[PDB]
Order: sequence, then structure tokens, then C-alpha cells
Amino acid sequence: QPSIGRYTGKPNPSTGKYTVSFIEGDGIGPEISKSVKKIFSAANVPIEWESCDVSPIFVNGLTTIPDPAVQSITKNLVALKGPLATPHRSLNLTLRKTFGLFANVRPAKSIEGFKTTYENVDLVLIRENTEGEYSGIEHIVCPGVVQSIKLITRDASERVIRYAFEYARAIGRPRVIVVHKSTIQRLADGLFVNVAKELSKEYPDLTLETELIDNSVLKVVTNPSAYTDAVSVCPNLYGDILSDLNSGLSAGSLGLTPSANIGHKISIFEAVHGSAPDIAGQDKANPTALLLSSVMMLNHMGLTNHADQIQNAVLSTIASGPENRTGDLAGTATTSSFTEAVIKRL
Amino acid sequence: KYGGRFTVTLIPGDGVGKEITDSVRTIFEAENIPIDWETINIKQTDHKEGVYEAVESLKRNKIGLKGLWHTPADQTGHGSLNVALRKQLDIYANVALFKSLKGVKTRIPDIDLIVIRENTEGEFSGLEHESVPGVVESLKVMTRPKTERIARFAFDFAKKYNRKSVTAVHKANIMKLGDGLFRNIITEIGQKEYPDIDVSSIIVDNASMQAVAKPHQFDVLVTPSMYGTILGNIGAALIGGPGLVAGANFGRDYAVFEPGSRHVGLKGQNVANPTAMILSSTLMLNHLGLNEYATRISKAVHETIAEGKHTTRDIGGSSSTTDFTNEIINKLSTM
Amino acid sequence: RTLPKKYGGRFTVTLIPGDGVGKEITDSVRTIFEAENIPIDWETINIKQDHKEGVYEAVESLKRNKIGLKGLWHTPADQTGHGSLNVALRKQLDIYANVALFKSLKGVKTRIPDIDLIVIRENTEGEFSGLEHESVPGVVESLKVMTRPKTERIARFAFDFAKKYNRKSVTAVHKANIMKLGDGLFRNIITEIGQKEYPDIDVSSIIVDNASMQAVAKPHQFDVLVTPSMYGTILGNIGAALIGGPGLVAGANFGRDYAVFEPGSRHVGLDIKGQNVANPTAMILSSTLMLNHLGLNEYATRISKAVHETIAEGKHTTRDIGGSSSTTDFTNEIINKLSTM
Amino acid sequence: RTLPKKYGGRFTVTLIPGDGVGKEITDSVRTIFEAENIPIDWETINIKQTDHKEGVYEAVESLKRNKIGLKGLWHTPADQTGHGSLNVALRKQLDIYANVALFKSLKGVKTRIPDIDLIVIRENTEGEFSGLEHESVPGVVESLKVMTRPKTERIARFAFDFAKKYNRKSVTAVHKANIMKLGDGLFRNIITEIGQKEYPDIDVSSIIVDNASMQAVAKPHQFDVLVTPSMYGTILGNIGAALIGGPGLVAGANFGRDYAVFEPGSRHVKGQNVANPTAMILSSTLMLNHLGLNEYATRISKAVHETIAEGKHTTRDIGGSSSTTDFTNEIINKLSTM
Repeated sequence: QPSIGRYTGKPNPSTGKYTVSFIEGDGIGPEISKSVKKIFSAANVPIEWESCDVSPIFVNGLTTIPDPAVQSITKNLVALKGPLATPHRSLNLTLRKTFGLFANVRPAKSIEGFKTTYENVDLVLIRENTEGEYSGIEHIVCPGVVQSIKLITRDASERVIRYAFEYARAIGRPRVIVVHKSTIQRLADGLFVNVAKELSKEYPDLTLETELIDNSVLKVVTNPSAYTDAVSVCPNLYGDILSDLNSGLSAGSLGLTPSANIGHKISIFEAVHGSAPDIAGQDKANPTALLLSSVMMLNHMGLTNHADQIQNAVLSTIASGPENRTGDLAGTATTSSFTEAVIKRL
Repeated sequence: KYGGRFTVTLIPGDGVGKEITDSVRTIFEAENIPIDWETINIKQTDHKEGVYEAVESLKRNKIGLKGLWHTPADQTGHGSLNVALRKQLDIYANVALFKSLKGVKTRIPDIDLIVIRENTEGEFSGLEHESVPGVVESLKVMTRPKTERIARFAFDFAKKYNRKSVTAVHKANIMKLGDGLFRNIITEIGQKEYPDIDVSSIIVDNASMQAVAKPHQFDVLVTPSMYGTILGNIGAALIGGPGLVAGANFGRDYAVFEPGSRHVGLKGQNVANPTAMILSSTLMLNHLGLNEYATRISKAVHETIAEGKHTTRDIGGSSSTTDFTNEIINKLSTM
Repeated sequence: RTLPKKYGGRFTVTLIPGDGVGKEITDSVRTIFEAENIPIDWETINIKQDHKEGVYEAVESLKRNKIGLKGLWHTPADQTGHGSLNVALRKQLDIYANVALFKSLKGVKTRIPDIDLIVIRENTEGEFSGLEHESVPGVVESLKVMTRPKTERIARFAFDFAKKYNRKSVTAVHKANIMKLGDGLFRNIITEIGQKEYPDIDVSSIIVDNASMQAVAKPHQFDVLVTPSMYGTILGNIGAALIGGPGLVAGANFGRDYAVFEPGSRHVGLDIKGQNVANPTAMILSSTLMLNHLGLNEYATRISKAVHETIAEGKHTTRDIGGSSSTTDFTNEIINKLSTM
Repeated sequence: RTLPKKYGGRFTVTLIPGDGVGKEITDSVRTIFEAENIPIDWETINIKQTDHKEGVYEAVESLKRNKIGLKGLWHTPADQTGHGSLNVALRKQLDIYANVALFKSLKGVKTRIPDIDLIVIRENTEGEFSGLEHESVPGVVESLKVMTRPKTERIARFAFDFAKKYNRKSVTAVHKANIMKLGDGLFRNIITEIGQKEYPDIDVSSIIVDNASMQAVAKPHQFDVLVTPSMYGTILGNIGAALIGGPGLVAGANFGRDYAVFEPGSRHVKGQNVANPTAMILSSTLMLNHLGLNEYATRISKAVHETIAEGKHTTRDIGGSSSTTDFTNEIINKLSTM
């Protein structure tokens, strides 16, 4: 397990059950969270929930996160949130700032037995979350001229890059590939690559390659499998675009995609799809994305046995046979029929 | 039944650039085209006397055909020549054509997108500085006159080649001001000046996902400098590689034709695919007003690659670039 | 971008061919242009049977390209400067100066030889902006305006044009003897702008009726004529007759941001109704005015020499200047002198 | 309609009195003006600290209507430096781009250096007044400021036009082009070029700002009209104020193409009824000149010069002991007998 954002263990002194904040979110949030609890109870995992509300409170006009949830998550050190709709400042952006979340882990894997347009893709991308265009400033200089100001620092970089190494080691992959843009015509990418080379020597079991973002997308799209022995890191700039391109390779959408937001102590795990309100209540939601984030969360906690149980068999294998799946995957099942269909092979 | 020879600048590039450039030279003499090359030698992508000579030659001839350097600089749009073309000649629009070819095994069939990218601003005109140690700061500009140009260029292009959709690709969700300016100017120029053409917008991260999953929904993509390279490489992968991608670069007074992907990922003697260079060659011919010649040359290469024989190794063949050229020349004499 | 539309050395120019004859003479130009391999792409506008969607499309095309080549409709509207297209060009594009060139041609039999006059007429006011009403039956009333800013523009245009083409005389044509206020304003403004801003150029005045008489009897005394809308059509038609007819008269229309090139007489008395018989000279020569304006004009000198040479030798000349060849024959002869040129 | 608002020979002018002291000196002008029966109606805007965004809006709106304004002081640090809502509104919305301060020595004021006569003209829309500042990594502040050729051309023409109108013979551009070779280089160059091509009868020159500071406190007489960027004008202006006996004596004016606002040139950089109204009154006469009155301006100007010349009734900051009211009444007194 990665030393960088290590989980401080400690089950509940009395129940022998780990405390985990929730945040069920909204839209299809409720019914997808329900499904996660029924599969966590049915597989008997050492976890008691604690649903939080993160509705954006305002303090000085600067969006702030409610104190009930802050204390809950700071204490539990882990959270598992579902989707939430778009209200001043960014809801996701303040979430990362308050809990010190610096790395975003975005797996994109093909589903065995489910025919998608690309095959045998198993991609892992770690992107920086602190600086870049997230901490960016825009202003009008002369009357028709926007200037943008973006920052990159050695500190924030030597941190997603450490984590990328420790995560490659922790899931058994030989190569970490730093992705960047023309290194000589941008000394911002030059700094990111140099920081990667400095850390290269503290991880001799791992091979560091560097690649132009141009080449990476050309290669990954012609042949995704060529990267299933690697973990990619990139600066915050291209993170958004690359991770969404990976999900297009694995699935053709964000529908089946898990994500992890790792901080020094806290770590939040979430699906990346929307609230999709116009399908809420109707029981058509697909809990796979949130389920797979559960797996990532388990693995981050050390419950490896339960992680593989709930992932290995379960939804991975149940996604085989069309009378399962869900409306999104040209299937026929319902969010209820899916949940126990998974508990079947649980 | 004409009466002149066009002098056009020829900048072959490195070794492979010379191979594929020579293919075009060979096809052109064989077709007896009224074109005299004014061939310029630059060494590095930064050889100062060569860049000056190339610029000076384009100033005289206005039209140019350009091969590759497979240094990282040429492939990304930097390096002395590219910045000279952009700063001195004001060549502001890069065009790349991604059409699927009849005999190339691709995971997604029948692709037809065009990517037009702004070439004088954003990535290409910043400032970067390290003022306190370990902190790098970028300062980039987006301006309304530059974006108006690129908009009109893209619409005018759609008009001329009967395209029905122009989609601006931007990141206005985060960069609300600069990329917002870009999205707005494109969509306004669409509604007031080009009503017959469908304008739309897409956030670049969604456009990346959408391009590898459902490419058919797109027609003409217009983007700032920073996203064009990424969209263009998805485009190249979609149709079977950089070897297949025609390209052109325009300014008000100058045009320079060259492979649209800069052969980014595309090793050995006489093995490289000359198709991108040849197809870029035909864009040049159309532009010059020839293009009877262009239709023939184009038919010849499509026909050649359609029949899996004599095809080069990157599209599943085993023939050399020379074999492929000769096959093309062969179908030309019998047509 | 106040500039003519241009990508990679190639201009996009609006082409509005017009009716059947307009299409014949327009095609003559298209043909000569491809033959000379000129860097011009036509954005051709089909105005199908003073139809409203076509006029809108032509205006919109001119707004984009800034430069246009226009053929004829031989309806009475197009020939007089009215009809949807012409008013659109004048109201929406503010094209305010109509220029017609009347130069005698080497091989054309004319009663008076060696003519060289230029008629510049104001195109936004007077005749073209009135109001007319019948308020009591059997009584029609016209209300027309003449304004100093419009007449200042046309004055500076005329003088700037004389400067550029080394003309030495500018004469204002007016009717100030009767319209002492309105045409007085016109004569005065032209002569003042002449003395203060263009001293190297001779300014003068002539009453329009006298100018008519003087133009048919002793055309040589005139150089550049500047007139209001209402008298320019008349002076122009005397001009056309003097040099052998409408088929030989180049023309141009200018605004601040736009230019549209077209035969200077609107092929008024260019009847000769039949297939492939019309004289393309006016269209071709107007074509070369356009080339000059675009900065080409090496091409313009060549094309101009070709047509002057072709008409100088009575062979292959079209039927209205005494030949018997079709417009196609004439075009091909010109293209022929061009390849050997 | 781009003229001052005027009906039947009477002008409506915006009056923005300011804080407590601003109201004292403003009232001095109001009093002298009614006494002289001048055809001016005040449209007085009270900007309260209990309806303030609303007061700036009202003052801007009033200036848009009237075009001319008379403005008192706030002795907050913001008003004195050129920032704070009103000043930015005047600069951003009304495009008032030229600040003028007049430093003429007065007949009866004890000063270490006698007979001073300099004018400082400062650019008011750029540099200091249009930056961006950010702290992007903790403990590091970065400033981004612009200097542009059109703004500096305006200020140059303004300064030369001003020299022409008031028969000044020297215009010196004050800059820091030795270090800021590009930006302040632009400034020095534009000023000196506009001088040689468009105003040959006027002597142009340049001086580095640090040397100009030394030169101003030691040998002020060598200077005539100083033109400077925003950032150096405050410093030069305060040397100017000290040179002639303090902020209370310094007339001022602010111009845009369409607007003019008159106000003490030093921003007066506290007891009841003790403040010197001279700066406000003299600024008041600059306004009268501008309005085309100025017969009235000559009289009012003579009255205050005469009053301060005789050490009686003078206010406490120039060595007298009278209240602002006593001073005002003395001036009004010499006016009736005039």
C-alpha cells in the first residue's frame, strides 16, 4: 500500500467496524448508495456508514463546506460520495481544497464479456489537482484581450509523482510514464519532468519513461493494451482531457468510471458521472461506477479480501448476460434486480 | 493548354522528409506538372541561415511544400522554421484532414473530420518565467481579432468544401473569460455571417471522449492552439496513423502544405508512408488552380492503397516507399 | 479585414452573373480568367427569378468578400439603377460612386474619333432617395434631397480619382440656373473642394443642358465629369454612343468598404437579341478595373492588351462593332493572343 | 450637449463636499460664491458612509449630466492616494485621465525656498491604477502593470497643450527608463517625439525620477511642467506641496475628454473650523476659468492672495490663528470693496 496517502486504520473500539463517511448526493444518488450498502452488508464487511451533507454553505461569499461534514470526514479519514448537481464557487473544487486532496486516480478498464468498441484496455492515470488551471487567474488586459495566469510548483509536483510511483509499485506495474508537452518550449513541463527524474532514483524497481502528450494519445488510441503495464502521471493541465479520453476507450462514456481523490490523510472516492435527475426514482440507475469506487476505497483501507470479493466476482461477472446490465449498457435489468444479481455471485 | 511554370518553395526536411518529398517530386515529373521547385536546405529545425532562406523564398513564391523534421520541436509547432512562418509570414491557420481510406483496417470506419487550429496565439505566443525558484508561471493571451480571423477562416472553409457543421472546441467551463471569448466569437460569427452552417460548442474534455467513441457526430472542429494537437492525434489514430493525414497552413498571403500530424509517432531506410505528403501535395495543386492533376494523383493513391499490394508497412503492406511510389506512377500512365 | 477576402494568395470575389446575356458575358470573363490562371475563386450568386433571397445572398456575400463582379439584367429596373439589387448595394453597402469609362477603341468606326472621358455620378441621393406621392388624384409630387456630406464625398472621390489616373480636368455638371439652392450647393462644394484641397487640378462648371449639347458636338473639351444621380444616366448614354455603344463601356461602383465592377452603361441599347452574340468587352474591361483594384494588374495589362488588339484587327469581332463572330469566338481569339503573349 | 449644463446663463455644477473638513472648505467656496453672486447652481451629492456605493453611483450620474464638478476631500488613506470607489469610478467610467496640480509660492507664506512655480501633470488611468496583484504561492506577491502607447500619447498631448495655453516654456518627462528600459522607455520616447514633431516652440527634456526628487528639493526653479506616470506623481506632488508651505495651498484639476473635476491637488495629505480653504478656493477659480467666467476668477484669486499676503486673518497652518470662517469672511470683505 502507498505510504503517501496511507489510511490510518482503527476499527470502532466497540463494534469492530470501521467508520466511513458517505455523502449519498442527489438525483440517482440515493438509489445508488442504497445498492452499495446492501452489497456491503450482504458480503459482511467491517463498515458502518455516516451519511454527510456537503451542501455549499457561504462564508464571506467564498463557498465553504458545512462543519457537520468537515468533522465527520476529518475524523473518519475516508468518504465515498455519489453524484451532485451544479449550484458560486465549484463544489468539487472546495471539497479538494478543504481536505488537502492533491491526487486524482482515474482507472479505465474494459469489462470482460461486455462488447465495447475498444478491447483489452486497462489504463491508470494519476493527475495533479491542486494547481494549474484550477488555481488559475484570468483578467482583461486591453479591451479585447484576455490574459490567463497559471502556476506550477516543484512541491505539488513532487507529490503526485511520488504517489504515482508508490501506486505503480502497489498494483504491480513496471513503468510510470510522465506525460508532458514540448519540454524545451515550455519550462513548466521541464520542471515537472525534472522532478520526476529526481524521484526516479528512489524507486529503482520502477522504470520511468517520459512521453509527449501528442505521442501518448496517438499510441493509446491505436492500441490501448500497450499501456496496461504502466501508470501515467501528468500536470493538472491535461489531466481532465486525458482521463476523459481513457474513459472513452474503456466504455464510450463516464458511466462505468471510478475515481479516487487522495489527500495526505483524507481520501474521497466517487463515481464521475452526473446526477442524471431525469432518471431518478425510476430505478434505472447504474451503481457499477460507485461500486467500483467502493473497491478502490476498500483497497485503500486494507480490506483486500472484501475488495476482490465485491469486485472480482460480483458486478464484474454479473455484467455478463444482457438480462442484467442496465438501460445504459443496452440491458434490461433494474437497479434493484442488479444489486441482488450481484449479491448472487457475491 | 496553359503557358507558365509556378515556382514553389520546397523544404524537404530530414532524412524521412527527403524520402517522402522525393516521392512527390517523382510523381510530379512523371505527370509532367508545370511546377519548378525552389528547393531550400535547412539542417536542424533551428539552422538560422536556412530558416532565413526558406522565409525569403516563401516571400517570393507565396506557395510552399514542406516535409518533416522528426525532432520533438517540428512535431509540436515550435522550432525556428515554424515560429518564423508564424511570426514573419503571419500564417495563422493550420488545417488537418482526417478521411478514412478504402483499404486500411481501422477499428472505426468511414471517418471524415477536419480540424482547423489557431496558430499565432495561446501556446504560440506566451511568456514563461521562473521568478522564484521552483515556481514556473505562464502568461498566455487570447485576443478577439485573432479569434475572429480563425472563425471566418473555418466558416469560409466549410462553405467552400460543402461541410455542414462547425463546432468550436474550448474549455470555457474553467477559463470562463478567455475560452468564453473563443466560444462566443465563433458562435456569433456563425449566426450573423454564415446562417447556412450549423454552429455548436463542445468542452474539450468531452470532445476527446466523444472523438474516440463516436467520431461521426463531428464535421469541422475549430480550436485554439493548445487543444488542436490532441484532437489531431485522435484523428490520426482513428484513420490508421500519421502517414495518412493531409495538411495545409494558411495565411492571408501565403500557403504552406505539409502532413497534418507531423508524422508524430511514425524507422529504417525507404520504409516510410509518403501518402500524407502526396495528399498534401494535391491540396497544393487544387490551391494553385491545377487540380485536374490533383484529381488524377488522388485517384491513383486511393486506388493503390485500396488494393493491398504495394502498400507500405504501416498500413499492413511490406513494400518500400519507392515501390509504392512506382505503383502509383504506374496507374497514372494507364489513366 | 476591412480588406478583400484572401486565403493563401487567392482572392474570393463575389460573382453575380445576372440574366441570360449577363451569364454569357460573365462566362467570357470566367473563361479568360482560368486560361490566364489568375488567383481568384468565384463565389457565384444565383439570383433566380429582384427576387428577395438572392439579393440578400449577394449583399451577404459582398459583406464577406468586399469585392464583386456583376453582370446585367436587361429589365428596365437594372439599367436605370433601381430594382432590389441596386438599392440594396446603395442602402446597405453605401456604395456611393458610380464610375463609367468612355475610351474610344482602335478598331471601331465612330463619327467622332479619340474620345476619353470619365463620368462619375453620385449614387445615394437625389433620384435614388426621394419620396413620391399622389395625395390628390391626378397630382404627383416628388420630394428629393441634396446634402452637403453626400456631395463632399462625391467631390473628394472625383478629385482623388483624377489624381490617381493623372486626369487634369474635373467638371461639375449641374442645373444651378434653375435649382439655385440644391444644384447651387453641388456646384459650389465641388469648386471649393477643388481650390482648397486639389489645386493641381482644374475645376469648372457647366449647366447640364449645355453639357449635353457640348458632349455630342465637341466631346474633347471634357475630361472627368462629376454629376448628381439624375444627369449621369443621360451623360453616360451620350458617352456610350460616342465610342460605339454600351458593349464597350467599362464601369465600377465604389463605397468606402466595398467595390463592385460592372459595365458602365448597363447594356442599355445592347439589344442584339439572340444566343451567343453579345459583346463581352465591357464586362472584360470592367474585369480588369477589378484586377487593378485587387493589386493584380500585371494580369490586367495583359488582358487589356489582348482585347484591344483583338478588336483592332476586324477579325473575330462581335456583331455590334461590325464583325460577325459569336461571343465565344471573340473570347477564344482573346485567349489565343494571351497564350502567345 | 457635450458642453457643461447651462440654462439661461446659469451653470449646474456637481458638488461633492466629502468628509467633515471637506464640508468646511467646500462651504467656504459656497459662501464666497453666493457673496459674489455667481451664476452657478450646485447639484450637491452627499456621499454618506451609510449609503456609499449608492453615493458614488449618484456622483458619477451627476457628472455625466453636468460635465463639471467641484470635489472636496475624504481624509481616509484611499482618497489621498487616488483609490477608493469615487476615484476609480471617475477614472474607469468617466475616463478622466489627467491629474494637474499647481504649485505656486504665495506672497505671505514663510518658505525655505522662495518663488516656486511648477506644474505636475500625472497620468491617471494606467500603471498604478490598472494593475493586477496576486498571491499565488504563499508569501509571494506579484504585480502586473501596463503602460500603453495610446494612453501615453494622450497625456503627452495634454501636457503640451497645457504648456501652450498657459505660456509655459518647458515640459520635462519624469520616468525610470534606466531600469524599466521598455515601459518607461516608451514613456520618455513618446513624450519627446510628440514634443519635437507637434510642439516645436516648447522645450522637451527627460529626467530620471530619483534625480528629479533630489533636484526638486534642492533646486526647484529649473523645473516648469513635469509630466509623469501614475506611480511618481504622488511623490513629486508632495515635494511640491512641502516647497510652497503645505497641501492647504495647492490648486488642482482633473480632466477627461468630456469631463472636468476640480479639487485640491495634494488631497490634503483635525479640530473644528481650523482647516485652510485656500486649495479648494483656488481650485474653485480653475473651475471658473474653465467655465468661461473668470472675471469672477481673477477677483476671487486677487482677494485670497491679498488676504494671505497680510498676515492678519490667516489660518493656523500658514502661521496665523484665525478660523476657516474668519479667513473666508476676510476674503468676502475685500471682495465687496473691490
